[PDB]
Amino acid sequence: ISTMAFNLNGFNFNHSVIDAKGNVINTWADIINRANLGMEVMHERNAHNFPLDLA
Amino acid sequence: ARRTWLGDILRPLNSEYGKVAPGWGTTPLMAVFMGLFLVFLLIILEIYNSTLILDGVNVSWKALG
Amino acid sequence: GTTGERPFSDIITSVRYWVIHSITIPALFIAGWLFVSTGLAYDVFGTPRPDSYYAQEQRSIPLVTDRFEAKQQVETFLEQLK
Amino acid sequence: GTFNFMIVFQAEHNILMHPFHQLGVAGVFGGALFCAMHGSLVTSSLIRETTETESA
Amino acid sequence: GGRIPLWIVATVAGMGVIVIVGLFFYGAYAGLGSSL
Amino acid sequence: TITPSLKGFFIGLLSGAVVLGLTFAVLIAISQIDKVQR
Amino acid sequence: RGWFDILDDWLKRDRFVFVGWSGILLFPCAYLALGGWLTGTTFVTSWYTHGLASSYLEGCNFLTVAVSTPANSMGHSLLLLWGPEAQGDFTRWCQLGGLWTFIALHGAFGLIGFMLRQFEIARLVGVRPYNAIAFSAPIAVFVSVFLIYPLGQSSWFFAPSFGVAAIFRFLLFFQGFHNWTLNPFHMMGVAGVLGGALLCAIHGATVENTLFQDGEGASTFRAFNPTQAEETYSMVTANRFWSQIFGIAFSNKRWLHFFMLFVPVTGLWMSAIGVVGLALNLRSYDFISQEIRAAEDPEFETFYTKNLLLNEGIRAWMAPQDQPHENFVFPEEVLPRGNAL
Amino acid sequence: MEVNQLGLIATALFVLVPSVFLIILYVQTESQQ
Amino acid sequence: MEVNQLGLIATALFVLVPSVFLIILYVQTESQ
Amino acid sequence: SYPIFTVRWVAVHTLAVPTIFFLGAIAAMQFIQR
Amino acid sequence: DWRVLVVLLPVLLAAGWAVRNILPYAVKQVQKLL
Amino acid sequence: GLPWYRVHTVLINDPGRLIAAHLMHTALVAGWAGSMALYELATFDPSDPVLNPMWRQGMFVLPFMARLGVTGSWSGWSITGETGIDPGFWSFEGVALAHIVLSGLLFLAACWHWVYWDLELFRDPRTGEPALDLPKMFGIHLFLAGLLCFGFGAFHLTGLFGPGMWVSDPYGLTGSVQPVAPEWGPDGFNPYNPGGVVAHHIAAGIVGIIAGLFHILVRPPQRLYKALRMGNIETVLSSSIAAVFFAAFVVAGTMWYGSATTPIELFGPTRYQWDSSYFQQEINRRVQASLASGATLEEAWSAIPEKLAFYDYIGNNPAKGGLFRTGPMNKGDGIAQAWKGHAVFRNKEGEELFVRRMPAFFESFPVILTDKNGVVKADIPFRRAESKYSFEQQGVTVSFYGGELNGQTFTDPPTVKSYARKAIFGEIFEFDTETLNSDGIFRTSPRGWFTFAHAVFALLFFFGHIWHGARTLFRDVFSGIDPELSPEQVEWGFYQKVGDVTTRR
Amino acid sequence: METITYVFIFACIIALFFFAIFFREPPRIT
Amino acid sequence: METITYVFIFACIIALFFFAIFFREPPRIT
Amino acid sequence: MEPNPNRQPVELNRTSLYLGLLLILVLALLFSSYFFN
Ligand code: CLA
Ligand code: CLA
Ligand code: CLA
Ligand code: CLA
Ligand SMILES: C=Cc1c(C)c2cc3nc(c4c5[nH]c(cc6nc(cc1[nH]2)C(C)=C6CC)c(C)c5C(=O)[C@@H]4C(=O)OC)[C@@H](CCC(=O)OC/C=C(\C)CCC[C@H](C)CCC[C@H](C)CCCC(C)C)[C@@H]3C
Ligand SMILES: CCCCCCCCCCCCCCCC(=O)OC[C@H](COP(=O)(O)OC[C@@H](O)CO)OC(=O)CCCCCCCCCCCCCCC
Ligand SMILES: CC1=C(/C=C/C(C)=C/C=C/C(C)=C/C=C/C=C(C)/C=C/C=C(C)/C=C/C2=C(C)CCCC2(C)C)C(C)(C)CCC1
Ligand SMILES: CC1=C(/C=C/C(C)=C/C=C/C(C)=C/C=C/C=C(C)/C=C/C=C(C)/C=C/C2=C(C)CCCC2(C)C)C(C)(C)CCC1
Ligand SMILES: CCCCCCCCCCCCCCCCCC(=O)O
Ligand code: OEX
Ligand SMILES: [Cl-]
Ligand SMILES: [Cl-]
Ligand SMILES: [Fe+2]
Repeated sequence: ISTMAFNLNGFNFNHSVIDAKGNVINTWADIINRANLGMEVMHERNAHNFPLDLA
Repeated sequence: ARRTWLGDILRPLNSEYGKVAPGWGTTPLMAVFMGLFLVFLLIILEIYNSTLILDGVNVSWKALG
Repeated sequence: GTTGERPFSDIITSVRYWVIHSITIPALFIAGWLFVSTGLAYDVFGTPRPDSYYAQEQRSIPLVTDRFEAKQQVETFLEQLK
Repeated sequence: GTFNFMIVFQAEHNILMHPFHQLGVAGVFGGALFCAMHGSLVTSSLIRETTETESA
Repeated sequence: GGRIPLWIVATVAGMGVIVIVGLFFYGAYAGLGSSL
Repeated sequence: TITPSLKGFFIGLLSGAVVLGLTFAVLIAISQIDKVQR
Repeated sequence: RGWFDILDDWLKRDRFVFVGWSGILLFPCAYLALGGWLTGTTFVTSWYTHGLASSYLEGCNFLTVAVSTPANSMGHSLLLLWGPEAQGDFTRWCQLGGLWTFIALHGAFGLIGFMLRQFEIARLVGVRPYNAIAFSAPIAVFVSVFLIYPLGQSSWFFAPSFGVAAIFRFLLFFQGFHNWTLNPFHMMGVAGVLGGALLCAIHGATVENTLFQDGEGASTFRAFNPTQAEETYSMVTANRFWSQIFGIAFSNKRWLHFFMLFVPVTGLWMSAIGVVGLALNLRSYDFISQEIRAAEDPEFETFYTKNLLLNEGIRAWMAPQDQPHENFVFPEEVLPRGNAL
Repeated sequence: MEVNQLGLIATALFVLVPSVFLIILYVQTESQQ
Repeated sequence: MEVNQLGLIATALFVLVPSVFLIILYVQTESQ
Repeated sequence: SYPIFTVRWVAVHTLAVPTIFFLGAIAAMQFIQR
Repeated sequence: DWRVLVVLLPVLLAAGWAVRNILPYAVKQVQKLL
Repeated sequence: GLPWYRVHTVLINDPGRLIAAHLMHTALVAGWAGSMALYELATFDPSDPVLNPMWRQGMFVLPFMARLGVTGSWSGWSITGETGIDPGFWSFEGVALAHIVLSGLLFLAACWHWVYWDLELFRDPRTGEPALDLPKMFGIHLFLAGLLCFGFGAFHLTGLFGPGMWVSDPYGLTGSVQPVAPEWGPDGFNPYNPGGVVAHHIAAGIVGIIAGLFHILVRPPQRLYKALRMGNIETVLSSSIAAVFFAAFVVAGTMWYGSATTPIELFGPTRYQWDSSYFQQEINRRVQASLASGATLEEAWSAIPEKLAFYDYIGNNPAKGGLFRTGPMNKGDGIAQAWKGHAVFRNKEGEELFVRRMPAFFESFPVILTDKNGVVKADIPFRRAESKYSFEQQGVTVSFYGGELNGQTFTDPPTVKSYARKAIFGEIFEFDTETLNSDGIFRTSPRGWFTFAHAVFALLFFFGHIWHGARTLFRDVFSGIDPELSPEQVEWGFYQKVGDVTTRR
Repeated sequence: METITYVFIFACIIALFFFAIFFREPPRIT
Repeated sequence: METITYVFIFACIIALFFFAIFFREPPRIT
Repeated sequence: MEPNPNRQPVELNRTSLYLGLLLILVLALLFSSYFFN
């Protein structure tokens, strides 16, 4: 918690697997990411005016 | 202890406490029926599971007509 | 104290031990290696190769949607790459 | 409020994919394991000092 | 019996692990699973 | 009549019997050779 | 002096790895559960059941590999190798998710095996069977979560998949769909697991800091002998410390160690119960009185309403890719989103 | 708030019955001594 | 019948509290 | 005089043999390219 | 197919090599079993 | 003193007072059944078995009396909706009454057996000590069980001397109590075949008679007597608990998946019927069949019995409830009054659109309208600003066929949206929310509540099996291990065989 | 009524703390 | 709920009669 | 007829009273919110 305080975050394997053409091949990490997205977009739903939640 | 009419009549049915047949007795026969009962439960489970499918056995509500 | 098996620290500091295992350990390593480098692992287990998750102009998952035809469904999808 | 903090933490930091939270889970799972183990091993080897009508 | 000394067996095994796991982290950045 | 899945059932059932009997044959064998001295 | 007794003689010989009668069940099943997991995570895809890569062979790492659940369309099929789905074909068996049932079911009989082994060894060595009793909590968790829960749902597909990140997805699924953090059976489980770790640390720390000086070395570990009669640390001084520090202390070594069994075992049993409820979607999802107020009063807001907005986001943003058999198509305009994000 | 009216009595009995059971047993333990 | 909702708790406690008092007094009488 | 082939011998090799083989397969994998 | 013997050859050669280095003392052990 | 968790161990060597306590337990349980029934009779509304059946009213024992042939009240009503019946003495009320009289009688016997605990029947004639010959007792009780099991199947279920049991058609429309002929062939293991239930009880009834007779006459082998501690009554409690949690898992399962003994008119639909659109398929099958024969849309849907339509509604899905959402289903969505009719959505180009149905996992679900091929053509947008598919833009209308709103069409967008919001639940009903002050949130059916209880009790009883089994096999060290257990018996090597002192090296 | 109930229970727990600490069975040695 | 309450209290009284009569303190001559 | 030999005293020490009251009060505190709902 103390080091995620300075935004050194958990491993990101979002789109780490792609196929011979370049298609993304989802893994369980990308499914985690869909859940993380739904938390992100909803939290403090009136509080963000700009596109990145930088803190 | 108190004797009662009904007690005197049932007495023989609670009078062989501790009596055993020697050695292994019927254990091999018990084992056989255990084995048959397991396969029997296997079949029943797998029919319900639709892992075992049988002619004329439609495991659905539509087996009421 | 002991159940009469030969102690491990006696075995792995022993010369006979390493005489056998300097062969058996690399050979196994190379066997597993060849299992993959030959492509055999792919075919045994059915794992897609990087070029065979999708067909060229496809972006649908070839998802099994039937229980008892499921084996047939997979085979259908696999033909749609050949 | 606690749960709100931990859901938002996951969205902003992916804490579950962070190895220090994984060690924390191993610290807490393992602690509960070894708590039970130790309690059960000691309880298992209590020396008979009592009758079956009294708490050991 | 006790010829090959234990400290040496430990060091060589040890480096053999470091090498295998090294290769596994190298492959996180190369080839399949590298995002590239 | 004997459907394909009833066939697999017996296949599954014979395989289990084999694995189980094979297992116990070996265990009885070894136990007979390597007895405890009393 | 017949064959059964001779085999008994041999199964119960004192050797490096004890076997026992329970070993016949345990060791095959444990080794196969464990080999199935290692095999699947190294070589087997989840492409046809989940639309997911899930093996080292496909490019996954230790955190993202998994043996994933069968497709939803399999229902609760046992998925035997010789069954009507795979029809004896090993390759298709792997591709349909047969390794999941393989691991789950061999795993369950191995867990039985293991607890029978704790019973068997306890009886031979002459001790009371409490370690076996305690292990009932791990079994309750395993069966309720990996078996009872998907059996109340539509299919094995919604069971946990055997994998690190896959289990993380299961955590988040339960938040968004079941509001499981609100469930008091989870809360009692949390208290038992966190209470266990506390008790583990505080008991170790106490013993180590009320040691009797029994040797002359700065390393105090040497000054113990497992056959000494005497207690190796002062219960009297430990009791005084905690009484003065915390108000109350243990005074009975037996109660102490029983309570260390009791606390985490009971917590795990409680969490198993709540998962049995969730098998039926019998969730502690809402507080009715809160919803009635909030529906009528748009200035009313609690951490409880804020968390359901997050749940609603989780459901809509993850369901299409997490439940592919459902063909969810959510146009952009229907996704719940706050401002800007 | 529109709460389940029976929540009160459920909670009162939930507390009272098992507590009273323990108090009864404690007091008669003390009078043995 | 639109009766008083607190009537139940009032009756319930009315019985319970004094009955429990008596039962406590009685059990510790017998155990000495 | 110690025996060579024991129940211990089997437990050990029952795990070590596939492990080394699996480590070999996984090392090859680091050189697969898409 | 052919890939199966390629994979399997190092496994046989490995076990063949161990069989020949150990055989003398494996014989002895077996004899001691009564 | 005894710890509190051990007070009932004073009965272990006291067969009479053990019988007394089993009698009191049986009294309390009989007493509960009668009390519960009388409460349900006092709360049950029998006036509409179509939209307010028992299983919407939180009825729990009413379905169990009905299942075995009790269907009428002394008040003149029956659960099938027949009126002016005369059930005889074996009405719901008379069943309740009997259980209360039984409970009274069991209470008095319990007092007699408590007082006259010291009966010579319970003493062993040789030693004079209390002793129960548990192996013979098993044979006796098993022989009894088999007689009862046989008679239940041969007379009650067949209707030979009895009412039969609840049977219905596949869609739960026409249920009633009927005699059932045994199914002796392999379909008698089909859980959905009622004849199998008959055959089971006859066949297993004979096997228990034969097995009981064996267990009366044949003594247990010495090996098994010792192994299983057959002079110890706690070994019976251990095995009995195992059989009971086995039994509880089976009845939870068949309650959840459904079988011939858990019909949907007594317990409600199953979640799988929602999962597989079971009732929707039958309804569509019927409407098509009406249309092929030249009926109009209005006529094809008006022929759909309201009872079938009400099954095709998620609020009757037992997997839509919550743990602390208490009471009957009616307390939530209300008392159903009328099918409103089948809603048909179309867009401005006249294409039929289909509301995507809510799945049971989702507390909330968006409103998405698809064409026959699954292409999104309308929704209710969240963010309005870049919406493409609003009802307002696509000109979505709703038209009703059958039911209350038959022949009515609606075009104002907020009304059209209101119906599409209900259409995700399936078929649309008018509900009375005022009478019970319904809060609008889905509750589970007695099918749900029964499964939850029995699955939970089964799991808990597993620990009970483990506990009492441990206690039976380890009775000799319950109070602690031997204070003269020497370190040679736990240290490695000394004994070739673990714990066996005859194998010292 | 629910606020009163919640606070009442919490208050009983605090009173119990006081008796548990200052009116405990005193631990006595040997 | 009030019907149940009235009947409950009445039922408790009938049980008390039973115990009051059949489990009285036996009167004895000292 | 002899009086019953199997009767035993029961005990609850003061520490068990405290522990049990704490258990009940905390359980009430946890579940009461779900009973009011
Ligand atoms: C104690 C060891 C043990 C146990 C408990 C299990 C248990 C199981 N295994 Mg595993 N398995 C084991 C060892 C074990 N296995 C071993 C050693 C191997 C390697 C060979 C495997 C390989 C394996 C595979 C490959 C698969 C399983 C599967 C299964 C499941 C189905 C078993 C079944 O239906 O059997 C049916 C058979 C029996 C229950 C045996 C009953 C035999 C009775 C006693 C006698 C009946 C009479 C007999 C047939 C007479 C012969 C007649 C003949 C002359 C014609 C079950 C969870 C399947 C699975 O996991 O599905 C997902 C699966 O696909 N197992
Ligand atoms: C403060 C944080 C916290 C804490 C302490 C807990 C504590 C707990 N959670 Mg909760 N959880 C939390 C937050 C937390 N949770 C949050 C925020 C969420 C999101 C909603 C969840 C979601 C969640 C879910 C979804 C589930 C839990 C479960 C559990 C329990 C897990 C029991 C256990 O150890 O299972 C570990 C597994 C076992 C004990 C089973 C058997 C294990 C066998 C013995 C393995 C043997 C391994 C074998 C030797 C091979 C190993 C080799 C291999 C590793 C290589 C426990 C009560 C589970 C639960 O309630 O289950 C009943 C569950 O399903 N949690
Ligand atoms: C197997 C048991 C069983 C089942 C399945 C049912 C089922 C049902 N009953 Mg019935 N009932 C039963 C037993 C049962 N009943 C008994 C024994 C009684 C006498 C008390 C009644 C009295 C009764 C009445 C008076 C009413 C019902 C009603 C109902 C319906 C709604 C139930 C509801 O809201 O649940 C709500 C359930 C809960 C909120 C779950 C409680 C969870 C407990 C409190 C958790 C405890 C945890 C524990 C303390 C932790 C300790 C562990 C550890 C730390 C040591 C439903 C069909 C209602 C109805 O609709 O009837 C027409 C109704 O009004 N029942
Ligand atoms: C047929 C079922 C059955 C029977 C007859 C017994 C009988 C017994 N048990 Mg076992 N037991 C069972 C099931 C059973 N148990 C199950 C399912 C479990 C797991 C929960 C246990 C766990 C268990 C443990 C862990 C212990 C016993 C002990 C005992 C003995 C003393 C019990 C006592 O004095 O309680 C006295 C209990 C009380 C005064 C209060 C208990 C009230 C509880 C907390 C909650 C309320 C229960 C509720 C009112 C009604 C039941 C609801 C529902 C089941 C119908 C006694 C021989 C004890 C023993 O071995 O002594 C040597 C012991 O330590 N039992
Ligand atoms: C994740 C948490 C967790 C793990 C990993 C774990 C692990 C273990 N606990 C054991 C014991 C215990 N656990 C106990 C209390 C607890 N255990 C807990 C939590 C856990 N316990 C908790 C919280 C408690 C407190 C109540 C006790 C009291 C004991 C023991 O006595 C026992 C022990 O000896 O500890 C030293 C061991 C049993 C060995 C065994 O059965 O071998 C045989 C192996 C078998 C049968 C294989 C099972 C396979 C499983 C069920 C399915 C497949 C799993 C895959 C292979 C791996 C999946 C990995 C992905 C999901 C990421 C094992 C080390
Ligand atoms: C600076 C001051 C420090 C602040 C002091 C605060 C007091 C907190 C301590 C608890 C007092 C009550 C102990 C109860 C009962 C008590 O008196 O038991 C005392 C008991 C004494 O054990 P002995 O070993 O003496 O007993 C052995 C035999 O008597 C067995 O019968 O100790 C334990 O069992 C401790 C383990 C339970 C410890 C439980 C602590 C949990 C506290 C958390 C509760 C929080 C809920 C709050 C929600 C609102
Ligand atoms: C499934 C199946 C089966 C079985 C199989 C098996 C049983 C297998 C096994 C397998 C195996 C058995 C595997 C193994 C593997 C292993 C591995 C893969 C390992 C690895 C490891 C590692 C990597 C580690 C490392 C490290 C680190 C990282 C850090 C710490 C330290 C160390 C060094 C340890 C059969 C045939 C019956 C048939 C059916 C199917
Ligand atoms: C004496 C007599 C009589 C009378 C009788 C009576 C009047 C009866 C009553 C009885 C009754 C009327 C009974 C009832 C009872 C009930 C019960 C027994 C209940 C129980 C309960 C419980 C057990 C519960 C639990 C729970 C809860 C509370 C919560 C939730 C969960 C549970 C479920 C766990 C007559 C006239 C016949 C004649 C002569 C003799
Ligand atoms: C109780 C122990 C049970 C042991 C189970 C081991 C089963 C052994 C695996 C045998 C699998 C062979 C199936 C492949 C052939 C099936 C062909 C077919 O379906 O007709
Ligand atoms: O505040 Mn609480 O939460 Ca950390 O990011 Mn930015 O900010 Mn707010 O949003 Mn996401
Ligand atoms: Cl928020
Ligand atoms: Cl901003
Ligand atoms: Fe300790």
